[PDB]
Amino acid sequence: GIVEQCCTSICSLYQLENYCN
Amino acid sequence: GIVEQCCTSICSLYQLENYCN
Amino acid sequence: HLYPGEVCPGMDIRNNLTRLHELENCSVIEGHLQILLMFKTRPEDFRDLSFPKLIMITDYLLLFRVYGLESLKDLFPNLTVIRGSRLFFNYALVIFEMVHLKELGLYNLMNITRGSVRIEKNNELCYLATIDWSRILDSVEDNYIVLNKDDNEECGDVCPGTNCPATVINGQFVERCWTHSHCQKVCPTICKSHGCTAEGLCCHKECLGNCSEPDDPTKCVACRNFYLDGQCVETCPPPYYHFQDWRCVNFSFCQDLHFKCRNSRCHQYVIHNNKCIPECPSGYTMNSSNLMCTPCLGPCPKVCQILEGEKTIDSVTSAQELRGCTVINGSLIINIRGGNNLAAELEANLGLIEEISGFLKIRRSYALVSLSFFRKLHLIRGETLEIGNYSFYALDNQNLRQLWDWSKHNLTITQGKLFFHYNPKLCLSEIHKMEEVSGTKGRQERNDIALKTNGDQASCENELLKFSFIRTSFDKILLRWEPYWPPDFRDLLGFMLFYKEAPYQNVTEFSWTVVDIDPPQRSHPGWLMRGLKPWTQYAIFVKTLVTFSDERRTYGAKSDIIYVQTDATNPSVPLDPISVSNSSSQIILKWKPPSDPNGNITHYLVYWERQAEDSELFELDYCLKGLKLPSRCPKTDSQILKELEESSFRKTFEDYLHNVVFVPRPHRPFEKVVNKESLVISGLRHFTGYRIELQACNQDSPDERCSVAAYVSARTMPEAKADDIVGPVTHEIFENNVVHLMWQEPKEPNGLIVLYEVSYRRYGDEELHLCVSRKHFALERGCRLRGLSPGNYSVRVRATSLAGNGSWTEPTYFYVTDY
Amino acid sequence: HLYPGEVCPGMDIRNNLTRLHELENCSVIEGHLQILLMFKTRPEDFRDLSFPKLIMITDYLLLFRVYGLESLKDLFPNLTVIRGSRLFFNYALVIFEMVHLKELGLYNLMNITRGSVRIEKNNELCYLATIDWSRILDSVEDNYIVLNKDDNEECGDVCPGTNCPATVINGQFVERCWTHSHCQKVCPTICKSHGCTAEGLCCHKECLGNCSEPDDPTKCVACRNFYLDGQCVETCPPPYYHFQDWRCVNFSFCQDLHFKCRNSRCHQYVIHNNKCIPECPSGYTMNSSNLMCTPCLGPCPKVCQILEGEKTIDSVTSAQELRGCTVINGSLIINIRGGNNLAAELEANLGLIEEISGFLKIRRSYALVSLSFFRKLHLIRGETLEIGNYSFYALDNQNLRQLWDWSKHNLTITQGKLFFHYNPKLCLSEIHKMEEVSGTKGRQERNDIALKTNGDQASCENELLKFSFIRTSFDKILLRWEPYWPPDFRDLLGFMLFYKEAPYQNVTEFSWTVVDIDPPQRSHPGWLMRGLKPWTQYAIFVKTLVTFSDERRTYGAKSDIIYVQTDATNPSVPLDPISVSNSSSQIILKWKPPSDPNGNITHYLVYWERQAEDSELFELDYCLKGLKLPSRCPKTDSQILKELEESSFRKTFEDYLHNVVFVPRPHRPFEKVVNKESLVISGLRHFTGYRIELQACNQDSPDERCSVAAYVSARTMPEAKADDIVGPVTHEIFENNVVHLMWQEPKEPNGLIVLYEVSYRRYGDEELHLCVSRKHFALERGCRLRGLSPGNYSVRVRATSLAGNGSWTEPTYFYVTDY
Amino acid sequence: VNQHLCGSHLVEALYRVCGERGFFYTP
Amino acid sequence: VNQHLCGSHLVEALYRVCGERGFFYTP
Repeated sequence: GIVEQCCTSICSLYQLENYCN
Repeated sequence: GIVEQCCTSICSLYQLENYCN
Repeated sequence: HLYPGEVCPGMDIRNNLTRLHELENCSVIEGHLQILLMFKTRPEDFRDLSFPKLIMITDYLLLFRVYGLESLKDLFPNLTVIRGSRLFFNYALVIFEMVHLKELGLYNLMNITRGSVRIEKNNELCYLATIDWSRILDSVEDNYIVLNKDDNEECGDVCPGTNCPATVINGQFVERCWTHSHCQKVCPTICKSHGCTAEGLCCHKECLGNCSEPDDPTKCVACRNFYLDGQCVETCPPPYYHFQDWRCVNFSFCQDLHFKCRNSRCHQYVIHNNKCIPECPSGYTMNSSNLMCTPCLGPCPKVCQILEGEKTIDSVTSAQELRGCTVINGSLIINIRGGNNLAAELEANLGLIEEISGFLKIRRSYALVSLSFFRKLHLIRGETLEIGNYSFYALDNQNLRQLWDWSKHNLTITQGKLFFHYNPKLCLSEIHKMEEVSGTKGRQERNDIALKTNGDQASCENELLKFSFIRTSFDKILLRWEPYWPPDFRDLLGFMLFYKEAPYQNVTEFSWTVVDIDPPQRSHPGWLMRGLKPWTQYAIFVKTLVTFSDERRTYGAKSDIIYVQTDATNPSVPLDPISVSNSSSQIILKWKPPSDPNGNITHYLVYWERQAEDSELFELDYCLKGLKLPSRCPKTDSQILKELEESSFRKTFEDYLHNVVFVPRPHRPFEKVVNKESLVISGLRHFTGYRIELQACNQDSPDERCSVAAYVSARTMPEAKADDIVGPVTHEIFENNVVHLMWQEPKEPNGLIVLYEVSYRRYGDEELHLCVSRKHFALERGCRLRGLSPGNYSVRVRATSLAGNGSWTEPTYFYVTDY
Repeated sequence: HLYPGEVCPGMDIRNNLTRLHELENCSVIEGHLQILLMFKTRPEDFRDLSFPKLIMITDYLLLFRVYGLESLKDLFPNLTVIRGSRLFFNYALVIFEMVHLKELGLYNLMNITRGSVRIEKNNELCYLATIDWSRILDSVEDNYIVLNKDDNEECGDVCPGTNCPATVINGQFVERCWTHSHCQKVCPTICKSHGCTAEGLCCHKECLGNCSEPDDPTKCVACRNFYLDGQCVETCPPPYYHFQDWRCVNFSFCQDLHFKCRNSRCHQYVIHNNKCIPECPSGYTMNSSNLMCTPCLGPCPKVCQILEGEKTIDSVTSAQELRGCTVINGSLIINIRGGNNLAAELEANLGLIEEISGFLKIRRSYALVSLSFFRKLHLIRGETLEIGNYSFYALDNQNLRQLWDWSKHNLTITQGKLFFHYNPKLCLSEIHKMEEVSGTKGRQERNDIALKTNGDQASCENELLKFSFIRTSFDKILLRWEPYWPPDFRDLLGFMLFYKEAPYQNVTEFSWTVVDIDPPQRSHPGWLMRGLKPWTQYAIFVKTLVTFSDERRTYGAKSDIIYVQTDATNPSVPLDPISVSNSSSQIILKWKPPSDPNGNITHYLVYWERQAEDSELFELDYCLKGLKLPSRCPKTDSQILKELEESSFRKTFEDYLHNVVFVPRPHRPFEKVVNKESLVISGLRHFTGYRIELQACNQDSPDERCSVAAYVSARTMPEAKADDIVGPVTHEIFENNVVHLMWQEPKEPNGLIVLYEVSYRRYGDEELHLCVSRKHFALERGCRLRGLSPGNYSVRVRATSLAGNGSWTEPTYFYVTDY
Repeated sequence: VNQHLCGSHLVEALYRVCGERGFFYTP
Repeated sequence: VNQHLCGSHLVEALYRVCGERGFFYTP
């Protein structure tokens, strides 16, 4: 899930494009 | 020890003679 | 009438209104509708768009961060029914972070068949307290509506009152309106769920929400059970099969869907039990030519391959994905962070499963109370185990009380160890029963099943204490119970006795005043209570206090709760006894029942006695100057550990001593009131003060048992002409012009007479006044005069009493000698 | 003098007095004496037996169930010293279950060198409160004396008072006597430990307990340090070696003992450091010819083979068996069920060990606070592990706070896992530091080190909160602190604010009023207090409230405790203000300091004012009848879980929504009083009322801040002769025998004058009295008389005031005309 | 900027990183 | 009689079973 990547782990700018067109 | 035999476990009449002359 | 247009299976709208235009030509949504993630929008963007064709949505409606949308009354002005076939986290209507929204405006929604509504984080939303969810939702308590303007602020609500019906919600009535201009439509109670017309007439039996003409299947806007050719039918007649639990279709439609799914990427539809369902249940397999699943001649279960072998169950929709499963090729993690009991829906969706390939884990289920919803769960293979080689991992279940009913239920655990921790309302007896029944007795090691965390908040001592002698008194209760002794009698620290008043019978176990008792010596232990409130029922039960032991089961001893009522006694003095005199012979009394009845007040006592007139007044010359006659708590946490430690230290020293020493060689008028708080006294003399002795007394025939009385004094109203002097005034004149005036006194005056006034005036002269007091009246029998000038005089007589000034008498004429 | 007779190493007596007789010929016991298990005995059996030779016992004295023994004054009438070289469960004198015993009677015991005394379960024992253990034991708090007649009952104690010295024990003095006829001997404080003679003179320096002649080593009954040839010496001179820490012996004795032990079944004695000891320490080995242990040219440790490989340490004597050990070939279980800290003795006996072959286990050590007594413990091999493969098993340590000082201490654990549970005052930081330092980081699995049980009663949030703005006012305090946010900001539940008045500085951490604060929104959080008590110093610190997390180390945040004092204000009205009129012109005032000083009372204010006499009395004719002139709480346990569950449910729903939505595509007179509670007022008019306005006022030069005054009425005493009429009485007689009497009024009477009395009497006739009031006096300028009979008359005049009746004047003579 | 994003903050983080192209949803 | 003997009860039990011969203590 996205939360298990961002809220628990740390999210970089690169993989946030996977949730956008 | 004697207490570990009688208070915790169960002592029969036979082995209490080990504590008497 | 009924639904026109296409069926438009559920769709998703994001980031713009461009893809929203496809909802125009359809009236029913056969799926889920989501409008969400809308930032580049303005309020004027929505007024030009409206969808009045929409009628009923099968799954749910979700709105999440749709900027610029203020009210839904234009978007969906004909939505009436939300079936809730598939939910969104046990919610049939979700409104989340709907910024720039003021009111719902869904003024045609009538019934939500299944699910609940959650509305949250809308700082501009109002009209939430003005809607009655009970008329729509079967279970209104399942709603979660918080964080809005209605609780953080006090935004005004204006329901048109001049017509919005008012309905009580908790204890008061208030108008129900969707918007400032739309009252909430309410149907008569006779129209339970079939809806009502404009003037309020029940529609057809199979109607739902609203209807055009009552008692007509073809004039309803939402078929309650099934839809077919503009008509609601209780069931689909042949050759039509039930489809999606809302409409009837023929074989051709289901065949086309099945073929298309086979010939493409799925829900490969089949037919079973007169219904076109996606997958037919266990023990059946679809044939080649026809779509009906014939039963199989063998035990073929319906497997459900869990991805990643570990599925987390946290909501109704998450559990629904396992509907109809029998063999689960994975592991289940049951984790409902809720607060409301979902046992019914879990038993409906789950409970048809037989085996679990992996492990079972129940963690932090705050709402769960019993794991009985696994109706047919028998085998847990445990091929894949939780870290630490565990096959049943129960942890932090706040309200879990019962695992199963071992009188009937069977279970089998092949591999893996048990685990239990922080189940405060689950007792060790259930865990050990599960160990014995499953067959995993010799598999768990120490600390696998915690002892200090399981059942610590449950009273399950599984050992009975019986009260042997209970006695009741005025305000004390004497208790006695059979002695109890653990195998090591020094482990007993005594008993805890808990008592609390019980106005009603059903009282919970485990206020609750705590008193300690020293253990008996080695004559039952017993205990005597102090200072109870009379005529009150109490709950008594004794809980033992024993030293914890790690090696074995902790220990157990407690008594079942008993109920005892202390006796009645004399009541208290009546409060606020007030006397009012309304007539010259009548006095009314008012009082209230005593604040401490101490039983049942059977009657009241009122006593009368007169106060004698002050003889001091009778012996005063009031004609002198100065004649102004009166006108009438717990226990410290450290301390308990302290005595525990002291007792354990004593036991340890005794054990060490015994080890070292021994070596193993090889009267007044009154009356009785009957249930009246007021009374009238009859036959009283004017201006006669009465001391009212009032008793509240709760026992008449078996001797009076009642306390002292209340003292209050009242004086009657004055008479009419009591002070008026009766009898003609007689005058006497002597040889030397000495005048003596005699008159008859008012034998029955208002209390007493203090003085008399005589006013004599010559014709044309000035009036002269004179006072005659009590002693003067007694001595002179009236008035005596000396040295009168010649002429014709008029004499007036009046009397003075405690009432005040009396009326004058008729003047009398006399003439004195001139010589 | 010194010790005669043999040495009689300690023995045991059981079941009869037959073997007790062997104590007759010896004075010193070089061992332990136990008299126990004596049932077939009678009180008359002991009166015929006495042992006055005994002087001192090296190890201890134990009495256990010796029937028929009532007092020890005959058995041991000369015992004076208990060295306590070897104890009996950290006790140097044990008296247990001594039935049929009334008093100790050990009236010659002076000093117990090492150990403590435990007396228990003697239902007939008295004189226990009449003994001062402080004069004997260095640590009197280590005693355990319970379950006797002195607490379960009230047996009388009769110490001879006509001589038993009285000493304070807690706050009161009471006589100290061993028996009804033996006062407890007390030495002067100058004689700290050497004892005193009969008349109270300090003995020799090498003396202890008692002496025959002061300042003489050879005239003492107990050598303090060492004994040799009837002489007490600081140390044994050559060629004598110290033996048993109490006497000096030559080489021959030690050699004989060593040879006998070798040539028999043991304490194979050796010599080292000028002492004959049983076994010489690590790194030394005894030679063949001589007995001295030469140091070895290699690392040879002193191993101590533990039987069964698992030794339980629970007392000083059990720990003493490991004295001098360096390598322990077994496992240690440290289990002190005590209540008193035994750290000193544990560090003395233990702490010399280096390696442990097996495991270390510390269980239920209620008194332990730190494991620092293992001074030189470095390696734990863990060849034999606790069940479950554990090498360090710490469990249920009630007061354990620190394991070691990791800034200096080094440790090594080879094999085995860790374990920690229920150490409420031990924090996870210490455990993790131990994991890192030892090198066992990647060895423990989940639940090996519990999180909800360790440190739950310790404030070790290890994160600082700093107050940014604190402001103080009259009765409220404004607080502000920097905002805090965990990585998941929704976890923040708010803050707990704890406040309590602190009269002194040192206040503990973790009464303590609890107030909750809502978390901030996303402007520091802050909070405003309500209704403080003025002029008081308070303790303030903020503790965070955040959701528990299982996956990792939880979270942490708290503020260091601060101290703030609210300001001062106006004080309260003075309490109990009273006035007494001691003199005719003096009034004394008495009052109490205000109950709420609200600061420091710097001074007091007293105000004076005279009240004019009632003019109503001045306008009354008091000669009329009727002349009676006046003569002058917490938070529900379920509720907190309720809001925790609600917040967690909200977070879970948010997470589920985000998971589902996003998809990863690939003026008046007065004065000032200075610290006086009483006052005397002078210069007051006699018999005149005065109203006193009294103020307690705590600020003089920087404006007065002080409240309303107390109002009282005080009237001065009257002058004795104020009512006495001064001035001669003047009489006037007219032509018609009309008499007018003139006199001068008392211009300054006690308040005022209401009326005058004139008494005129003819010589031989009756006295006639007359009253003249104020108006009559003013109108007639005295007394006027009409129609007097002829003769000689005497006229007496007096006055009436508010104080009472004035004195008469001197009678005056006058006579009237006879015509 | 690398920091923990949860709930609302994650929402505006997604809105800043993208929104010119629109959020992805599988067909 | 077979029952758990602790504290004093152990003492009276030992005095009842024996005491005509005396308790044993190793030399």
